[PDB]
Amino acid sequence: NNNIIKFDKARFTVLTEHLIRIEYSETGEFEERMTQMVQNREFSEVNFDIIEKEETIEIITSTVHLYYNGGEFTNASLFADVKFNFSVYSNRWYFGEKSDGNLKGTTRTLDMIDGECPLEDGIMSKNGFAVLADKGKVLTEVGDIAGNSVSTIDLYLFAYGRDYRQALKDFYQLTGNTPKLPRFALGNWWSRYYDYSDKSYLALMDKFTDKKVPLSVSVIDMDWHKVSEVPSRFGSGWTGYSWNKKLFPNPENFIDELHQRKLKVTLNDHPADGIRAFEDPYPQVAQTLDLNTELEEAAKFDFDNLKFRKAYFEEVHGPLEKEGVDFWWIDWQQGAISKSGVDPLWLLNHYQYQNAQKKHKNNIILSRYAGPGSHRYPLGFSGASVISWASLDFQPYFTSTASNIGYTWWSHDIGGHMQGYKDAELSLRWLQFGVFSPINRLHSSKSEFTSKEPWHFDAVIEQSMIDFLQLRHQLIPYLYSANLITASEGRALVEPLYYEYPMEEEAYQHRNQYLFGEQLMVAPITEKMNSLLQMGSVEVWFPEGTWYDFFSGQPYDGKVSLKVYREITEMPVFAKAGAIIPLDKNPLKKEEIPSEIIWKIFPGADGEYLLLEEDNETKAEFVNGIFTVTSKKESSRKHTIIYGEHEIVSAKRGEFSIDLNGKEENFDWNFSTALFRRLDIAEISYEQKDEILQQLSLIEEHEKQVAFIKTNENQELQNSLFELLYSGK
Amino acid sequence: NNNIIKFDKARFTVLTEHLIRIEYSETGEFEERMTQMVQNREFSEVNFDIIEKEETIEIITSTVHLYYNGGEFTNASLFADVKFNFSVYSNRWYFGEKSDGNLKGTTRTLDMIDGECPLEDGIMSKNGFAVLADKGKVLTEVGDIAGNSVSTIDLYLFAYGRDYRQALKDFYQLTGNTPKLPRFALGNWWSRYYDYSDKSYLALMDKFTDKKVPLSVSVIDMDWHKVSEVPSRFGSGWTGYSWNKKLFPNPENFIDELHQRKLKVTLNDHPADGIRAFEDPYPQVAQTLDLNTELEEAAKFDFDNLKFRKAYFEEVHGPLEKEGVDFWWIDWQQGAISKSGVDPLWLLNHYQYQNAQKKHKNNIILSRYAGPGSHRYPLGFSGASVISWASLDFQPYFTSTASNIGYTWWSHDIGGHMQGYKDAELSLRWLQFGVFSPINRLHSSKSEFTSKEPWHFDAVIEQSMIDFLQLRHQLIPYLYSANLITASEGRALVEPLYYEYPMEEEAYQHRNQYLFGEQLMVAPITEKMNSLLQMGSVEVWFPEGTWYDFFSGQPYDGKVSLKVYREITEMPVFAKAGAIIPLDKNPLKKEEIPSEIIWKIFPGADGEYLLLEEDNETKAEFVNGIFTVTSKKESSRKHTIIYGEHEIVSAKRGEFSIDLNGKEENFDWNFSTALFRRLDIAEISYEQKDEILQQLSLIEEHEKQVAFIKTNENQELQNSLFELLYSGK
Ligand SMILES: *[C@]1(O[C@@H]2[C@@H](O)[C@@H](O)O[C@H](CO)[C@H]2O)O[C@H](CO)[C@@H](O)[C@H](O[C@H]2O[C@H](CO)[C@@H](O)[C@H](O)[C@H]2O)[C@H]1O
Ligand SMILES: *[C@]1(O[C@@H]2[C@@H](O)[C@@H](O)O[C@H](CO)[C@H]2O)O[C@H](CO)[C@@H](O)[C@H](O[C@H]2O[C@H](CO)[C@@H](O)[C@H](O)[C@H]2O)[C@H]1O
Repeated sequence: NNNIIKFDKARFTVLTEHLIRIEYSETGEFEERMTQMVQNREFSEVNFDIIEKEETIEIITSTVHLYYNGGEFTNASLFADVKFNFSVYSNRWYFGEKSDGNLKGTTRTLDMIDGECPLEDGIMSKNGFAVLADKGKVLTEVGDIAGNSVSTIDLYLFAYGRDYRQALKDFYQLTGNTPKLPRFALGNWWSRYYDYSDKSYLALMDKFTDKKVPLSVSVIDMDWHKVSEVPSRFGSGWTGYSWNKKLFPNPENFIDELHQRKLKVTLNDHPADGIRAFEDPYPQVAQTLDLNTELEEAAKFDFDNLKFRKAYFEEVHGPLEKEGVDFWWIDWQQGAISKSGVDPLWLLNHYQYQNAQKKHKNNIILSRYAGPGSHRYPLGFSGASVISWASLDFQPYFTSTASNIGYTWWSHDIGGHMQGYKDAELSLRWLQFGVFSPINRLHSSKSEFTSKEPWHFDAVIEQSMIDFLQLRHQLIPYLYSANLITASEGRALVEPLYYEYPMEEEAYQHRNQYLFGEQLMVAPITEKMNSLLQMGSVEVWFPEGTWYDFFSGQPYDGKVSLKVYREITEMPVFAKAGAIIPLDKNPLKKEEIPSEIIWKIFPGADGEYLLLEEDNETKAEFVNGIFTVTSKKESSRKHTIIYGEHEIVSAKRGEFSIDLNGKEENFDWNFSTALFRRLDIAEISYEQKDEILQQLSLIEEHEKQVAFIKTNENQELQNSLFELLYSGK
Repeated sequence: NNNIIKFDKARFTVLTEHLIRIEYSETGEFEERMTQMVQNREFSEVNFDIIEKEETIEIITSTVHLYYNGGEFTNASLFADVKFNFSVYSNRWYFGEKSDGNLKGTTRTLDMIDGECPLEDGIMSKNGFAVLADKGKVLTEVGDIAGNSVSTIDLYLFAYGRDYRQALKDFYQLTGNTPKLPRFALGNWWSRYYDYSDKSYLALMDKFTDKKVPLSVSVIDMDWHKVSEVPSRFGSGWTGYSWNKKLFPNPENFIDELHQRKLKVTLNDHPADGIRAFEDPYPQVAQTLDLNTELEEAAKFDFDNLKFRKAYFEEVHGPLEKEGVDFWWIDWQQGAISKSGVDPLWLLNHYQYQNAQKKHKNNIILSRYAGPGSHRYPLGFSGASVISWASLDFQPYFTSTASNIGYTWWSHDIGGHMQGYKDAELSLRWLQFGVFSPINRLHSSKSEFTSKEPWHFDAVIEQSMIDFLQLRHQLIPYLYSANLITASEGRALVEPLYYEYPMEEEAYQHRNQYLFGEQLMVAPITEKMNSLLQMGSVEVWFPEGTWYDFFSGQPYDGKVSLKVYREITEMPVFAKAGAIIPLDKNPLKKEEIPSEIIWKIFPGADGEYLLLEEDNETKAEFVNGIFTVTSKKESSRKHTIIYGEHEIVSAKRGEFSIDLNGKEENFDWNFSTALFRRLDIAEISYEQKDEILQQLSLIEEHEKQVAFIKTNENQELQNSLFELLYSGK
């Protein structure tokens, strides 16, 4: 109440020094209930100043002057000056107007998108302020829609400057934290829009095992249910709740077989045509909803309706869950229309996520983005992207930017969904990105030609895809720990560079570069390789410090912007001196938590990593060359230590300390080996290869080696050779 | 009343199983009067089902579920599911929203359009439903504007699936059938924006006769009236009702001369500046309308005003009609503004078409499209197209698509109106299309360089244009019979392929291909010829069956999509085995109905043709090789029979039967002659011509002749040779 100020028909709540709620009420009553967006307005007390006159009020915090001159809210009556100098004259908010600087957020879907699409604003701005309008309905205490707010205007002014992480934390305090994901969500998912039988689906799952590809999730797409068998008088077979008995004669037994293989099972649900008279559950639903069965009255989709929702969860989903379905893929594409004015997609995500908690702890959905606050209902499902280099090139930027509206669990169709064109290299680059994305779900539309099975491709592509898919399971400990940090501390797994480096202009100029947890920096390659080099490339910004390629140990002295080149089988991922990354030593081994962890240490600085698990916390410390591992609880877990290049300790039990000061710090990576490899794969003249190898071996002074490559007629070859020289300086 | 259901403030009329009127009234009174669009709501009783509850109503027909949940009509309150599966999730109509699938209709005009323009929706959809909003004013019983409907929302839900012909028939039952055209409308029209005198206009008409070009209509454009002679204080000379006496010293005598030549006469009327004080009829109009003549008060155009309309028809048009003007070219381009909110173009077409019936039976106008229902006022006048290949390439698609809103008598300026560029081949291809279009009106803007006279061009173009212009008059019996079928059965002369072949995807992929009556399929060439081939081309979809080129007898086995090549003098027109096409044997002969008919029979199947005339019906039957001609009434008419290639019977009177089983079925058309001609005109190397002729003569097996042409370095030459091989298979 000390942090609440009324003036004329407005109410101002100073939630933090940098977050002010702004309300208008014609009725003099202001809204206390939660909304679709807002779950909590309880914040600790803060200091601020007021200048209140007859006709005007000014609220003053450490970061903003908010002015209200009375009357209806207009661009003239309600406005704010930030106490920052990030811009020369973009430091003022005017009610109902847009200002420059917004770093954007996300959008509902990538359905039908070939490359870039427009995004909605987020809460982050380079100029230090953003306004988030609450246009949603009020909730009841139990979380049903209650109707219109009595605050007919309800806004949140964010004035955090470039303290982006704190803005996001306080956003999560206002809108509710992201829930914890279950560990199974972080493994590889198999999905394909393909009319598998029980037999061919299990045969494929057993082929994954034979091929050494680990999976956590078995998606079954819409051909699980009747499609062509639906009489046309009912409409299409898009919506379905009845097994196709030719393909799945015993569904519970088939799901039992996936459960024996330690897979979680989800089915595609297209809800929009509801429960029509041909469906297996229709007799029960018709009885519950008092439908006219002799006129074959449909139970039309109506998620505003309590009785419909109950029948949907209990009598439609319920029997399928009893057969063993673990969680729901809500695949909604039929618009934003409802009686209530609430988006049916929001109603589905809110009510289905809540219903999923009844049968499994920390359960998920898979569904499209439903607006600010819908991060409460993971996972995000971006949908039917066009298969193209342009779509891949948009996706890292899309994924990191989404953290700016707190939606940090986007699952993209890895390799793209539909249409587009075949290029095995595009498929491989997309999988590299997916492995370093929130969720790694392989999926494809209905084409005989778009399977994401590694063995679809040639032996080189296949082996690389298998390697990356195994790496995803090696990363599950790191991902799961980051997941618990999202849930408990409001930190995104994927951060734009500018979260960590807000004052570095280069942190705003590398759209596809991101931080992946706290220990890794990713620069995916999203452009087709230069055939003369047989290598793809990306311009990488290296912050201040010593950086190592995560895979090769190639070093880079920051701060620098440097074009980096990789073969199609290799991905630019970097770790700082002192980085500690845990890996599952046994990624193929079915076990709910790893029996063995590899501690991968990057020499040259102190470091620390906290491994959060379901029932433990394990701290790895690297201080003055001493590596120490301690846990809250004891276990039989065996620890492996890799210090730079070399395995130091193999499968050691319990807590321990070891001195690595007397151990080889340097990786093997060396200029001459790397130079020989780049020249050898290049589709260039042998006389050019001979001369470059000879001259770069003979010329001793680094500045003269660089002068020699500066004369090369191949401009991209110059850049590739320059990367090696820079790493070898 | 059994087919009428009221619920809340709505009224639902089930007109057919597939056509439901949807009304809202705030006052509880619903509209029974006709509207600008709707002339008849009397339909035979149909069966349907209702589910009526406290708060909701569902109407169920064989093809649609219409739902209304009460309150104001919104996208949430009023919606419909079709009982079809043409799409996966585009089977629902939402009030006020657009869905995918609409096959489009037409637009007001092609004025100033170079190629394509956007079209309005029609009543046809690939997904099986369309909504046609009635936003017009109510009429009185006699057909004057009465003001606003009491049904403040008035919609027609069409749910015909892909039964397009039935949708159009029922549209014509709702909006009124197209009236019969007079036979004279179906012949060639001469028009040119050029300042002819009486003498030079008659000299040109006599030159047409000398050149063996038949004409039905003599258009006189705006230089008939005063133009430069109008004092500038009155504004421009665009509007005029006073003969230029230098050019037309005795108008009645000049119109008498056109009447002696068996021409119908129309004048251009630009109505928008009304009757100003310099006009010949102004003294009479001023007296009737009580104008201030000493202040030279204009009788401004006001078609909302009963007295203005009367003075316009009786005192302005009346004297010109007494001089012999047969019908009015209404040339309105001055906007959609009126006191009433009724488009002045609609007021002109409605009232002028009605007034034209006073002096001639089945009279016409010539005017732009005035919205749904304005098919009641033929003919359509598309206006000032840009002269270009792009404009020609749009026009067949434009013409057939218009049938989807029932506007089936579009008259285009043949050869294009204005601007654009000279290409004698474009002029010739445009005339080919015009001859197989609803109306063949040659017209051109004010340029010394754009006359459509055949003898404007070189001897090759001239002779081809004369041949096509004579063909149009040969087709008048077929056109006039189709005209009576439009008027009596609601079948368009020009149909998109998908009317006949709604389930064939290829019927939606050949935009410029159409059915022309029931016996002919047209694929106009609308792209400049390939100079290497000296031939133009179009990809033709041949439906199942045996097809013949109408002109050459070249055969084609359906179903196939095949690129076809024609010299600039030849047009792709096709007839099925069993086709019977009547032709006027004496197209140059002035006679109100043909004294001789050629029955052109395509061998290989049974067929039938009904020739409807002013005062007769003649049935031609081809059954098990027996051709029979019978008529309702006897006449002196002499019948000629052409069976494939050969004239069997010459000028035989009365009813008769003849056996053609013992007569040569095969056309002369042959691979070797056609191959020699294509190679001979081609601007390619003689060594290539020599080798193709030699190899295609020597190689006996059809598959190896195709393999030989597959090696040709000229890709289009491959396609041309492949067409011949396919026809010769
Ligand atoms: C894609 O699906 C279409 C189907 O609609 C149908 O036409 O069959 C086609 C194959 O011949 C198939 O390509 O396109 C639609 C329209 O854009 C999408 O809605 C589909 O994506 C969604 O549904 C899929 C099936 O459940 C699912 O795998 C996707 O993840 C969904 O986004 C798309 O596959
Ligand atoms: C064309 O007419 C213009 C005239 O407006 C005037 O400027 O003289 C020009 C020649 O030097 C002439 O080209 O352009 C206008 C504006 O777009 C159209 O309205 C004219 O078309 C209509 O009027 C014509 C004359 O009656 C008629 O032949 C057309 O059929 C009408 O559409 C167009 O000719």
